[PDB]
Amino acid sequence: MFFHKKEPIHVVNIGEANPRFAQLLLEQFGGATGELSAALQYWVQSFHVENAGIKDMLQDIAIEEFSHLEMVGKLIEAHTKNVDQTEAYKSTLFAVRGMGPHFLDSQGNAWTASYLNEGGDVVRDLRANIAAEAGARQTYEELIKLSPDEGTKQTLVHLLTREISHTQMFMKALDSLGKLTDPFFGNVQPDETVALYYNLSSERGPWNSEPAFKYVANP
Amino acid sequence: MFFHKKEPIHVVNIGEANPRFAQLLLEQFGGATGELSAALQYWVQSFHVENAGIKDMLQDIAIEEFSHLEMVGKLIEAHTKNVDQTEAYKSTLFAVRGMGPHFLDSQGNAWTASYLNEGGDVVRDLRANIAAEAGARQTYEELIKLSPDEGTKQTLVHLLTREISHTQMFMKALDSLGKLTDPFFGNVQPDETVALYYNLSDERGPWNSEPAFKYVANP
Amino acid sequence: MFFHKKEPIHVVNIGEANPRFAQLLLEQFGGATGELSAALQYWVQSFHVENAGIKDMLQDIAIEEFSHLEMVGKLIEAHTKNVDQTEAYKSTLFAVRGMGPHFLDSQGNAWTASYLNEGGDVVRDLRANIAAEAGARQTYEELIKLSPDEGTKQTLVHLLTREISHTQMFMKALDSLGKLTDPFFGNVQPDETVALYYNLSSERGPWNSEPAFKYVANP
Amino acid sequence: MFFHKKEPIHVVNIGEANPRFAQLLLEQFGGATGELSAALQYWVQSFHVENAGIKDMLQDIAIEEFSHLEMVGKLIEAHTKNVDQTEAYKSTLFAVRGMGPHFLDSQGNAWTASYLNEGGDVVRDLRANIAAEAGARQTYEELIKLSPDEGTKQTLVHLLTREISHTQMFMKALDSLGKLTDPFFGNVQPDETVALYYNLSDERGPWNSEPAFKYVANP
Amino acid sequence: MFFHKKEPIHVVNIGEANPRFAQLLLEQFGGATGELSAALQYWVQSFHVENAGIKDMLQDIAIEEFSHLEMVGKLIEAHTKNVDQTEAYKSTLFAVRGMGPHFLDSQGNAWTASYLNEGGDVVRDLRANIAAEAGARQTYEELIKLSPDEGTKQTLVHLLTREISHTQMFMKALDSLGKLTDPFFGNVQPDETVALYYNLSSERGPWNSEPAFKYVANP
Amino acid sequence: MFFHKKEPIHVVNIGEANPRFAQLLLEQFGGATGELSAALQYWVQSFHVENAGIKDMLQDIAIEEFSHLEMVGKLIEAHTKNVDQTEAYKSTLFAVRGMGPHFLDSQGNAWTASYLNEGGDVVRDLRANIAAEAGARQTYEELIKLSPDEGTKQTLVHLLTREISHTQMFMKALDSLGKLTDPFFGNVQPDETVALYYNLSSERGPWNSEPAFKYVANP
Ligand SMILES: [Ca+2]
Ligand SMILES: [Ca+2]
Ligand SMILES: [Ca+2]
Ligand SMILES: [Ca+2]
Ligand SMILES: [Ca+2]
Ligand SMILES: [Ca+2]
Ligand SMILES: [Ca+2]
Ligand SMILES: [Ca+2]
Ligand SMILES: [Ca+2]
Ligand SMILES: [Ca+2]
Ligand SMILES: [Mn+2]
Ligand SMILES: [Mn+2]
Ligand SMILES: [Mn+2]
Ligand SMILES: [Mn+2]
Ligand SMILES: [Mn+2]
Ligand SMILES: [Mn+2]
Ligand SMILES: [Mn+2]
Ligand SMILES: [Mn+2]
Ligand SMILES: [Mn+2]
Ligand SMILES: [Mn+2]
Ligand SMILES: [Mn+2]
Ligand SMILES: [Mn+2]
Repeated sequence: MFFHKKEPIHVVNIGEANPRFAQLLLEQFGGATGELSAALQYWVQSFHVENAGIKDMLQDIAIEEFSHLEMVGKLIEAHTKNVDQTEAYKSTLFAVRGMGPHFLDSQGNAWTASYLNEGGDVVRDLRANIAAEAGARQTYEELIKLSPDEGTKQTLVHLLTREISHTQMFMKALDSLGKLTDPFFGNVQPDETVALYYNLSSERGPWNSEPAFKYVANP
Repeated sequence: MFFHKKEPIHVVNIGEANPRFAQLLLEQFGGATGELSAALQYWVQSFHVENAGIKDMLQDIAIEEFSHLEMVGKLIEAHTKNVDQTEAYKSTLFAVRGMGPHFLDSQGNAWTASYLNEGGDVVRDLRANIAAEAGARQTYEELIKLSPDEGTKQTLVHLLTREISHTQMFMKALDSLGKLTDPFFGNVQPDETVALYYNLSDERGPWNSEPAFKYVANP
Repeated sequence: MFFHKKEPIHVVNIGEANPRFAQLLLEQFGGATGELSAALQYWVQSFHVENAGIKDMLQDIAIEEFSHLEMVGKLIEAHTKNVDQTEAYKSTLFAVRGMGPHFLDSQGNAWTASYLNEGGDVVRDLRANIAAEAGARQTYEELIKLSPDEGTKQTLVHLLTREISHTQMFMKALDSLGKLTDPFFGNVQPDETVALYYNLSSERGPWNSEPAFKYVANP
Repeated sequence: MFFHKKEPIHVVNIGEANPRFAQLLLEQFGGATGELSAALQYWVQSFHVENAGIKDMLQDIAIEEFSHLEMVGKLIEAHTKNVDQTEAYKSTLFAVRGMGPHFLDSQGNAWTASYLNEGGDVVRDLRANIAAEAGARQTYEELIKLSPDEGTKQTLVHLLTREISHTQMFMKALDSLGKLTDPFFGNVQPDETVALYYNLSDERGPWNSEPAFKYVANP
Repeated sequence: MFFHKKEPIHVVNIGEANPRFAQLLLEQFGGATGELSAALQYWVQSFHVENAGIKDMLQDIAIEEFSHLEMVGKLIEAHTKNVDQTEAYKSTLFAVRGMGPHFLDSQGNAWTASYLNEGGDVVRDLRANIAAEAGARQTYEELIKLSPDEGTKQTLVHLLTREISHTQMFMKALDSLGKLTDPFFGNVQPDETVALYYNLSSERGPWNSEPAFKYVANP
Repeated sequence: MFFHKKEPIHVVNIGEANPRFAQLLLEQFGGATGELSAALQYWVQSFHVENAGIKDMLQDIAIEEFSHLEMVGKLIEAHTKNVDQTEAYKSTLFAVRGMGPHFLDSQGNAWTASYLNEGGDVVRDLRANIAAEAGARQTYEELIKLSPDEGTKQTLVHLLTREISHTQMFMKALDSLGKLTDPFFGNVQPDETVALYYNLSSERGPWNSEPAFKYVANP
């Protein structure tokens, strides 16, 4: 059951409204690595996660992401607030889509559920969640490097922080299953070619050397 | 440059043609967790990966996935050959689209680059590659349990096996950077709320408690 | 700020699990007229709705829809629970996508934000919300006509009920603005052709007759 | 059958060519609230609307929208003619896509039938048509305020005017069924929780209180 | 301007309703090779084709494609009407989407303008149209071989026949420009490699023999 | 099987980085007329083309299209590397998506298999390919006229030239089947209306004159 308290976790604080940046910020509202993606991925996973311990974790983190989503939407509201007659505004998608957040990315691409990565075994879900957090932190860094003022930059820092936090949670959820560094899961046992490496593009490293792999220099 | 030799990795060996299974098999041709996704994700990453070692690894694997894509395509061609009058065939999308593989999934959804997860830091790429590898293994397991004949099963088992192989390659690469189990990456320093968990939805675990998290029961 | 209490408003109650129907039910999870659509439309609208009275209404209804979304996801979980070896299951998308809800419709189409209808003046938002409720109720009726058991049929009846409720709320939100039956809004005054009707496909009614319109039988 | 005569409704009268505005104008050619959406939504409804009167109305309007689509297309052709060397033109999608209209929106998003809202009950269709009409009017207003010359503005004003006209036609049709202000439609009888409001997020209103709703302050 | 008389190019007649065939038939309505693709592509091209003769031809053909679209819709309508309770109907997407045509294909994929090939040069446009025609005729043939009855079969045969006609029109247009059998077009001068053929996959034919090509047997 | 050597068809050389041109260049990478469309379309066709000669030709060409794709990627890479701080770069989608090519077009649209035209008959396939080639050459020309420097211009000229080459290959293949100038193909016999031309829009040409057509001046 969903409840809602109106004010956000952190609080809206920006400088002069920056509509051009607000459009870049849509990437974390309606974009692939955005907050809607995280919130919906971890939540839809929880429905088929049998272990109550991890199902709870997914739901806690998911609900937090709904609050991050709320926050980003407020930054976008403020950065497109009372500036609809400026020329900076007129060069943004907000000029035709209206002020405020919209569930699209910075390129105007509507949010798709193809952004999501979930299903089957919990190992896939957790590994997909780790990847989604990596994408999230990445986009948050690029936006911080482009942030208009300081109040924005630090709200984005807090968000970027929580994704590093979440990354740990998922990493520890896997560790409890002993599947953190163990590449194998599922029920299908591998054949004899499992430790082979094919040099199909022609460099050496631990990914193609002993004791981990039998390197095949020329197929 | 690309080069192609006509012989596949493993020759196609199927029982009687099963066009309904052929449609399910499209999940690995034009599906989200499919071979085109793997091939394109790793290859597009190689254009912005600086480490010459890791870049080469991404290309080696990507080229293999193209060859996996070929095998999946040959399986689908075989299970839809000379059967366009059976009622099984007429209940598939192959009846209107034509025999052989197409870049759709099992639900007829056209492949979309929205499936891909890539960009920026190599830590993200490798983590995205590990997640992608999981979903590929998962989908392959489901197809294995639904396989129509033993020859088809073995070909799918080998394909699944290579995803296990690829997972290890990606882990060893991520581990060689010391970032396989280290949640932090990037340039943005974390703040004060890093090691805090919020009970926004009581099940507990290492993701939730000491020594890595301070539990907040009621926010 | 989002909070979550684990158990749903109503309670899971079905008969024998029906995976084929569960797929039809995805229409209200990840479909156009589904619960995610309503929840996200009314919520993203609230960010640019200036009137606090209506902004609150949108948020109340939106949060309720998140709980409807939770409910439908539980029906789908139950109707795909412990049936993964039946042949009914094997003919569904769940066979390859895994058990449990997924943010796609009954046709396997991923949820898109193009489903959403919002922006600009509150009159558009409310009229779009009325339309979204009409679509919602429609799909709920078709599913009720196809429901497997009685416990399902009545959970769907309660959902269909609340959408008729919501329809009223929006209809009364417009009435408070005096824009319920008044076709005009915005700031652009119409020209002289506003009351014309062009017979471009060649029947009469109030939509093309006096006193409302000047009918043009032949352009 | 369809018939086309080469002369548009209003001849194109623009100032100097403005290719940047031409891109914004694509919102009414290949955009969500655009003329193709209106034309196709109303037309596809006519195939399942039983009432011979309403069905004819949908076709009359749909054919007009096709003619509106033509005018928008002519506007876009005019504002992108013989200017492919100006730097304004080179900053638009017309530089790679070619001059003239294309079935994309102002962000380059290909038109998608996901824009359409239709199906089942005629009450839904008309309500979907009213909502669609609102978004069309809204987008037209924004384009009017951003128009490059007076001749372009007047053409857009007339187009906006017809959407006001169409809204009334749809209202009169919905009213003739007694369903313009009546929230109920369909065959499924409502249950016990029909007239109940939940304060899940205190602002009050006719949507929230007596005599139509029993307020639930804390669920 | 557009105009519409109510009877199709010719009477549509079917046997009993076959809703399962109607879903397949959606390919020619909201599918890639369907009538909407043909209509829109040729029409959108007319806005930038400078040859008044070829422009008119495109318009002539597009308007006929609209009439074909109406026919396909009416066939789909007839094959889905009054058969709600039948088990065949319940196995189709019409069960949840409603009776009659919808702008999607046989798989439930919403129609997208990405189906269209157009822009820039008339030679590109005309070649695209010949290709689109070939896809339409191909799809029609597959439907014809799946025909539920004879009345339907003869309608689809006529529609197929008209695509052959259009192909001849487009070829005559291409041939009037001298570009039907001459590959070169545009304003860019080719370099020294225009006659090279690379044997990158390992067969001979006119595509890699003298006089036309310098065959590179081993790159 | 697939194989990869590391150097392209020829050396890629540019001037200074022009990230704004690199975004335009994405059309030939992840765009509709791009190299991925060409590669995948011709390759996927090879799985169902029965003519061993034409099958091999399709494979030969597709593998070359892959090499072109690598080149386009490398051009995009060079034009986006080491220029993060520059204001031009910050105006591009690379600012949020990262340096280098991504499988999207100049508008940010993710690549989709809906760009592909294929299936059924080799004649349909070959005509589709001639059309795809025409789109590629057209796009290349627009990029060439927008070239940032001479090194880039000469690479795009070569790539354009190779499309002219492919067009000749596909034409020779079509001509070997006797279907280059003959519209008819497939297994369905046309009816009595194959030579009719309808003047539905109101010009004359070989597309509607004797000997080929019976012109219907007024339907
Ligand atoms: Ca290597
Ligand atoms: Ca489907
Ligand atoms: Ca908890
Ligand atoms: Ca009429
Ligand atoms: Ca864009
Ligand atoms: Ca409230
Ligand atoms: Ca789809
Ligand atoms: Ca060869
Ligand atoms: Ca898009
Ligand atoms: Ca004409
Ligand atoms: Mn977050
Ligand atoms: Mn997170
Ligand atoms: Mn693979
Ligand atoms: Mn793999
Ligand atoms: Mn609801
Ligand atoms: Mn509702
Ligand atoms: Mn209009
Ligand atoms: Mn209208
Ligand atoms: Mn046609
Ligand atoms: Mn045609
Ligand atoms: Mn090429
Ligand atoms: Mn080519």
